[PDB]
Amino acid sequence: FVCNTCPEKWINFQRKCYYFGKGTKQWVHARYACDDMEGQLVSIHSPEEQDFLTKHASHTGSWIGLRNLDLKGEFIWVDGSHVDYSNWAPGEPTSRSQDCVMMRGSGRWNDAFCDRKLGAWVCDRLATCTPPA
Amino acid sequence: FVCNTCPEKWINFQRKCYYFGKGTKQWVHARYACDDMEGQLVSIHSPEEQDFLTKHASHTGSWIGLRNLDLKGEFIWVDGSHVDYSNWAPGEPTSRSQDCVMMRGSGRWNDAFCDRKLGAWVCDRLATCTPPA
Amino acid sequence: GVSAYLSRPSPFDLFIRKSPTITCLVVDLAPSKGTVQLTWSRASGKPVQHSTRKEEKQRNGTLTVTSTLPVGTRDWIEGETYQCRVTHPHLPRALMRSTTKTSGPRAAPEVYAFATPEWPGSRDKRTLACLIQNFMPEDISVQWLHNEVQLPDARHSTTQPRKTKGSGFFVFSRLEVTRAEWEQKDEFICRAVHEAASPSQTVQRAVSVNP
Amino acid sequence: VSAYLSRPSPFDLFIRKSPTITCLVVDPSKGTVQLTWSRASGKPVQHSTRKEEKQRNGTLTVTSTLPVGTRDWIEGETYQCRVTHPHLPRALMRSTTKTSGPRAAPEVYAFATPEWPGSRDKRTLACLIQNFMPEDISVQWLHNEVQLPDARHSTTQPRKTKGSGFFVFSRLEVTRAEWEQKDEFICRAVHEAASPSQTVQRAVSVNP
Repeated sequence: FVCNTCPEKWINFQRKCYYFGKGTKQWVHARYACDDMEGQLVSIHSPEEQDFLTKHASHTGSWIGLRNLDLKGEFIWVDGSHVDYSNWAPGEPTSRSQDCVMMRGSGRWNDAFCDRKLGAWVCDRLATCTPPA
Repeated sequence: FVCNTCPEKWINFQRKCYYFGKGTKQWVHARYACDDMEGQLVSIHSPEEQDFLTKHASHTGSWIGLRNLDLKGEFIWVDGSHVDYSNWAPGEPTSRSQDCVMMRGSGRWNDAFCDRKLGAWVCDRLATCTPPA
Repeated sequence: GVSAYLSRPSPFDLFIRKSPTITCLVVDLAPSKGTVQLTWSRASGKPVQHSTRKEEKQRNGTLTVTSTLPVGTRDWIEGETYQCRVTHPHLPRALMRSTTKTSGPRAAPEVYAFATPEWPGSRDKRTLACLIQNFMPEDISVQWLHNEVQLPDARHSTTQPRKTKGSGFFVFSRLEVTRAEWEQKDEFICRAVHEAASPSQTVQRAVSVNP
Repeated sequence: VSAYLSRPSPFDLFIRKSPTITCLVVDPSKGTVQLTWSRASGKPVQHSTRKEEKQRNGTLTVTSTLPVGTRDWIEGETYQCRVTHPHLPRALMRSTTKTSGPRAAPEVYAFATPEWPGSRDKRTLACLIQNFMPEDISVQWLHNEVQLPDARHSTTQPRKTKGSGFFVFSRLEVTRAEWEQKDEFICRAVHEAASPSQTVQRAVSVNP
C-alpha cells in the first residue's frame, strides 16, 4: 500500500493532498472553504512539509489552520493536533492584541486578526492508497 | 397724614390697596399679573387684614404672595417680609414636596404646587397719603 | 433627520452659581445650506434674555446647533415654562420643545465616596468612585474637589440618573487620580448639588487614597 | 420602526457554552413582520425563537433569538438579520460579528455603603469593573455560592476610561437577613480577556 493518490486540483506530498486556494477570504471563511472541499485548513508538522508549502505559497500571504479557543491562550490546529513543529517569524507569536495564524511568502508564520482578509489559504487531506501488486 | 387713597379698580383696607384678580393662572403667572398692575401678590400680616380678604375671597381658591426660594425651606412673602401672622388650615404647611401658598374660600392657607392653576389671585400695594390740613 | 432636545438648568448653576441657563440642542443628519433659527419664548408672554448660538460640524457629516438661554433664578424655581421654536428649512412646520421645573415630591441625596486599592501595574494612580443615591428629582450636579478647589469637569465621568428599587434615583461618578495629587493632600471631596439637599443645596463626602 | 442586533453575552459564550444573538425590532397594523437570519459564509442558520410583545403604550416589540456556534462566533463569522414589514418601504438590515482587536482583563473592585440614618435593615453594595477591552462584559452578583437573580442588580452601560479601556458600575441593594445569613457577597465579571477561565471576581462584606 502506497499513499500518493490525490483528487483533481490537489498536489501531493508524503501521505497528504494539498489545495492552494485563491480568493479574498477571512480565516473562518477559509476554514469553511476546505470543509466544502472534503478537507481542512493545513496542519504543518515537519520541516519537510513547511519546505514544500513555502515553494507553492502565495507571496501575498496564506491562511493556515492554526488559532486559539480564547479559553486557551494556546494555539491548536483544525484537526485537533497541538503545536510540535513551529516556523514562527521573528517576534511571533505576538501578544500585540494579547488571534489566527497566517503563512507569509517566506513560509514563516505570524499572528493576524480573525476578520483580516487574505487572497490565499492552504487546505489538506489524507492521500488515498494504491493496492499492492 | 391719612393713607386711604387707591388707584381705580383697587379696594382699600387700612394703609393698603387690594386688587381681587380673576382668571386661570399659575402661582408665577399670578405674580407677573400684579407686577403689571404696579403691585405685588398679597402679604397678610394681621387677623383684621385676613378677615377683610376672606370677605372678598373667591370660593374656588386664590393665590397669595407666600412661597420659598428653595435655598430657605421657610416661607417668605413676595415683598420680602417673614411670616408673623399665620392662617394655616389644619394639617398645613405640609411637605408632599418637602411649594406655593394658596388661600381657600374659608380664608385658610394651604400649600399647593407651583404649576397648579387657580381662577383667582389677590394683589396689594401701599395706599397713598392725603397731606395734613 | 432633525431631532430637538431642551435641557433644564443644572442644580449647580441654579442654586450655587445663581446664574441658570437652558440649552436647546438640534441634531441635523442632512445639513442643507441655510439657517436653522432657534427662537425663544416664555409661557407668560414676558420678554426673553439674549441667547448664545453655537453651530458645530461633527466627525460624521452632521450639523449640531445649540442655543443657550439665561433664565431667572426666581422665575425658574417659581414655575415659568420656557419654549423653543426650531424653524428648519427641510420641514414645513416648526419644531416646538418646552421646559419647566419638575413639580413633585423631594428626597435629599445620600453621598458615598470610595477609593480603589492598589492594582498590580498601577502604582502611581488610583481610581476614586462615588455613589450619590435615593434622590428625587433626577436633576443633580456631581463635582470633585481637591485642595478646596474644584477639579475640571473633564477629569471625571458621572452616569445618567437611573431609578432605584424604591422611588429615588442614583448616579455613579468615577475620578482617576495621580500619585502627585494624593501625596500633596490625601483628601478628595465628592460634592452633590441638588434641589432637596439641606442646608444650602449641597451634600459632600471626602475620600482618601489609603486612609 | 427601529432595529437592534446584540452580540452574545460573554457569560453564555465562555461559561454556559451556548451563545445566542438577539434581533430586536421596535414599532401598528397587520404585524406580519418577518425576521430572517443569514450567515455571511452562506451556510445554514439554526432555528430562531420568535416572541412578540404588546407594550404599555400601544407599541409592538418583536424579537428573534438565534443560537450561534461557540467556535463559529469566536472565529469571526458575520451573522445578519433582515426585517421586512408591509408598512415599511425598504428592508431593514443589521449585521453582527466578534469585535476584533486588543484585549485587557477587567479589574474588579466591590464596595459596601456604611449605615445611613433611617436605613438599618438594608445596605447598598456597589462594584467598579474597569480597564477592560472589548466592551462586552457580563456582571453577576453571588450569595451563598449561588447566583442572585439578574433583576436584583443594575449594571451601567460600558463607558470609555481616560485611557484605552472601558468601565461598568453595578449596584445591589441587600437586606439584613441576607448579610446576617452569610456576610459575603461576590461580584463576578465574565470577559474574553479574563485569565484563567474568562472570569474575575471580588467579595464584599456589609461591615467587615
